[PDB]
Amino acid sequence: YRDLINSMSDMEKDIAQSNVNSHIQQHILVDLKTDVFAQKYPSSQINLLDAIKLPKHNYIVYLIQVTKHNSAQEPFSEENKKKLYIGTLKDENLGIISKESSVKIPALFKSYRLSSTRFVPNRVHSLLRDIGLSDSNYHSSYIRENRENDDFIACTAKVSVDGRSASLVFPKEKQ
Amino acid sequence: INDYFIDYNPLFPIFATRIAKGLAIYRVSDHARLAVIPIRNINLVANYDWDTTTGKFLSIFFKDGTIRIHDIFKDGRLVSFLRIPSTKISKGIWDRIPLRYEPNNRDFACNIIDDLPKLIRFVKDSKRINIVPYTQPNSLWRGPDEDDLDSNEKLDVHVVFNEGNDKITVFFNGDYAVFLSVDNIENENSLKSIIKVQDGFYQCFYEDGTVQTLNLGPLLQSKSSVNLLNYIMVIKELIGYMLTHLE
Amino acid sequence: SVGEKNFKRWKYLGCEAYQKTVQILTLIFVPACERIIIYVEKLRAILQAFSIQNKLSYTSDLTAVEVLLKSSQKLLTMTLNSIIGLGRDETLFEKFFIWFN
Amino acid sequence: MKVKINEVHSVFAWSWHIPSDEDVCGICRASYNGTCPSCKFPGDQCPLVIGLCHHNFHDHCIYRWLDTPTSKGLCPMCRQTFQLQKGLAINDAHVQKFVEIVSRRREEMIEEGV
Amino acid sequence: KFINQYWSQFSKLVGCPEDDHELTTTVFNCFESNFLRIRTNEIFDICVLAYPDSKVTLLELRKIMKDFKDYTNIVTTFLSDFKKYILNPSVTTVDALLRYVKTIKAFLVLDPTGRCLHSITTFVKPYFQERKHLVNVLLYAMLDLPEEELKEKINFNVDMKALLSLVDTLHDSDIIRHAMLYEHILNYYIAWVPKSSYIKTNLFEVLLDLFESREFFISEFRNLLTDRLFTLLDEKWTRCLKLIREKIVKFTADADQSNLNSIDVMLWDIKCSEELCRKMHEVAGLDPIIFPKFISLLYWKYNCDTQGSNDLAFHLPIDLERELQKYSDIYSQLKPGRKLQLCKDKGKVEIQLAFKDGRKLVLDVSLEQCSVINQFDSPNDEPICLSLEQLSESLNIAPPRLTHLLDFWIQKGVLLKENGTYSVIEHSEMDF
Ligand SMILES: [Zn+2]
Ligand SMILES: [Zn+2]
Ligand SMILES: [Zn+2]
Repeated sequence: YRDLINSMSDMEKDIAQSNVNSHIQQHILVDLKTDVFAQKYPSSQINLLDAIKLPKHNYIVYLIQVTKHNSAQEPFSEENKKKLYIGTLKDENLGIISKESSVKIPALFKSYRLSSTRFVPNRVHSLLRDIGLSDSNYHSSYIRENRENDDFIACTAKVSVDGRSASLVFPKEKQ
Repeated sequence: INDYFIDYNPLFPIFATRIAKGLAIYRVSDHARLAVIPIRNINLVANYDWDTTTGKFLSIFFKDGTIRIHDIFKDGRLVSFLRIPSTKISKGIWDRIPLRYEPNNRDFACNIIDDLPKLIRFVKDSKRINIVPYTQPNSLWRGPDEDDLDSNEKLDVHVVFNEGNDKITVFFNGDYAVFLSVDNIENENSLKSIIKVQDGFYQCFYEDGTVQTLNLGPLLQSKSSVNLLNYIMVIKELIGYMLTHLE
Repeated sequence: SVGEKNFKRWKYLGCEAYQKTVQILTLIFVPACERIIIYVEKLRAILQAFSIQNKLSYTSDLTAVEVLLKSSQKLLTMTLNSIIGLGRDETLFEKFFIWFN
Repeated sequence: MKVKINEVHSVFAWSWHIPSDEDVCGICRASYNGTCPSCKFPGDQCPLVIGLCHHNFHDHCIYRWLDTPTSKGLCPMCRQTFQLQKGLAINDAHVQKFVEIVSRRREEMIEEGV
Repeated sequence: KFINQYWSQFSKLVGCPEDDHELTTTVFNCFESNFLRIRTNEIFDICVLAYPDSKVTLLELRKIMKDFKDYTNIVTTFLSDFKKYILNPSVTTVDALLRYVKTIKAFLVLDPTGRCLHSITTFVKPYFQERKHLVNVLLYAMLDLPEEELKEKINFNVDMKALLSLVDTLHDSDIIRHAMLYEHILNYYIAWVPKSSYIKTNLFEVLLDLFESREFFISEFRNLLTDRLFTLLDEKWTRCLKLIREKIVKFTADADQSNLNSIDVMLWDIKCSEELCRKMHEVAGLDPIIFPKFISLLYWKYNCDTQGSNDLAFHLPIDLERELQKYSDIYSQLKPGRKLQLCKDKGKVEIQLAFKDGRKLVLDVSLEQCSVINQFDSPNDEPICLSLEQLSESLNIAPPRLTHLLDFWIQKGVLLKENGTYSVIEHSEMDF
């Protein structure tokens, strides 16, 4: 009995691997990797940071780092600036909708890794009110854990996409 | 609570926060602890994903290749343990796809498994040998929820991405695994984020700006193809189900 | 060695060794054996259909399913042989201990 | 600084002074400071009485017991003829009541030929 | 509105006369069927949020439902929505019970019988036993206790607006002789007017249905009531106990009467204390400023007899102690066979503190706080500075407990702690 059942189990895994995987893989299409930002920015090296979908909305909000490609004829220009352009793409065909506006970073916030920024949905503003309403060791002015711990930036970037906005948080990883 | 982390549950006003002893859960309204998930090293956790369809469960991904899921409403109790054969995990997403098989006259594919009575199990306690109704090892976290009125069977898809090589692994129902080989292995670009549009349609976003789309639409639009996936899953379990009672 | 204490244990161990053995063969193996063969036949039909519906050039061989089908048929026939045999074992078991008592 | 006391609301707890897990009624098994099953309020509504035998009972418990034909006027715990202890302020209000019941039962026993 | 907007056009389309009565009646029946369907879908928000503003609609809905299938569909849809949303442990328990009782009163108005109430109750109670703090807060809601007592021993915030709202809902109470016999025998008997009950219209009984036994309920009522009498009875709780007594007696287990008896005794204890004190003041010319309460120790569950720590033998001021001893002696004379023990830890004294600057402060303080402050009473107007060790020896109070008592007077601005010695603040350099 033990031999016969194990005889079926090893043969059963063969059916799944040899045949079922063959059929399932066929009904599954993988789109080739494509560049969409090239049309809008063909002379810049593109660095991508984060992108999420707004619920009940068919638009893709993305955060990109745009660094213009410096040709071999312009020597050592100080325009090697990392620009955190924010745009929108329709979810299906990834089509650009609104003209990107470069967010001006204040000089005090230049000492943070912009690449580590992640998207945080679902009413981040609620915690801001509750932090001051709870007698915790957390102070809001910047949300700071006491006077002796790491400081993390909560960039409530008001990207007005058709009247709605998302929320961002800038983690601290000092360079 | 100050932290650059925390992901809010889309369906319920709860968040998942990270503290030293483990993953912690607090209510937004009361700031009161609800559950604690014991985790050893944060660096091992590739990412954590919430349940989009229900929000009752929570998914945790390990870099070694292990997936562990804990129910939030059960005070952080572990409910299921998953393993994927020899896979390096970079970032995983959990998606639940609800099937809608409306009755159609052109579909004469009647079912007889429902008419046949459901099986049982033999489990022996200290006092005596007892008989209990049969439940699939993974049915506890997949059973039709009491709180879910729309009890339509829910497809469970775990999507896995491998680091350093950009290999895509899709995992169905907790047992069956399917491997898909990507052609674009020339560049080792780290995947930045994974975004879900609807059920079975996913976009992957790498560091270089390239966009990769994974679509399960053809699979979900074919009634027989999903049945093939379901059938191969039932056969493997019952053979082991028999082997359990044989020993 | 045997005595009264082990004799009752011998009958109790022996009786459960057979009457519980017959239950698990009929209430588990028989319904399960039917269900595996049921699913494999539906398993065979589906792959055959897309071999025709798709008309895809590459085909997946069905020799793997038939082996499971014949093997599954073998187990169910083999299960029933044991169940009848354990029935005879029960008859032999009782007649021995009634005299051994 | 001068402290003037305007009003004092003090709380006192009263207990039975018994001339010495055994402050229970031998009949109803309720605490002396509690009520027997037939009374609602402790104290005057359920007073305690002490016998010459130094056996303690609820007024109602021992009266009812003594009123049964089977008691023969004897203490239920020790079987001596139940008479209230003299000189205890607690018994003064009940002496007449208990003399009448014991005398009545003694006369009935003489009539019943036992 | 639909008729005036479309019925003429529809009649022209069909060609039937405009005054077709049966078609209009069928249209009206379909409208009411659609209204029932929409309300069944939306009943959760109707009962949870829109109540009691939508209560009128409920009365309209009650006129329409007629079949058992309607009630079953209604209750199952409501239970699914209530269970989907409210039974979440992530929801605060106070708001959960508030919305729950709102649905109870809403459904009671909709269904006078209350059978649907039993079904929802039977389905939902295990979720109530799942939550731990429900019992404490609900009885405290039952007795309308002040938030200060709530905040003393409960470690999670409770919404005061929710508390007042549930209190308002709880107190809501909207839920010639021989010739008349011939006429009323004829008018009343010939005029044809064409699991237990557990469906009482009282919401407080439904709240009581949580407990497997009302024994714990009445015991805690006793405990809180004993605390109040010790704090001083408010008229508001007399209504509460009246409701408690009224329902229990109607039902009538052995322990239930045990905790049903002395609530009357405690009332009798205070009533006799009010009566005995007047008699005591008449006979012995006792000081009319002392109002003693004579309590039955067994029934007030005051554990005088924790036999383990020698920590409450504090000395009362000699003048007050002598007067209180006079009361004990007279009591033994009036009630022979009884001994009186002073609960030195229980009781309140109203004291007036007069300072050199003319400030008079009147406070209600415990007997312990009065003993501490009395140590600083200077008959000769000399500044009394006492160290912690001197006060502990004089008052026989342990130093940790004395610090808490001294902190009370520091918070009230009476005492100042300088370099380990406590002195009276005689001259406040700040506008009171
Ligand atoms: Zn009595
Ligand atoms: Zn005696
Ligand atoms: Zn008694």
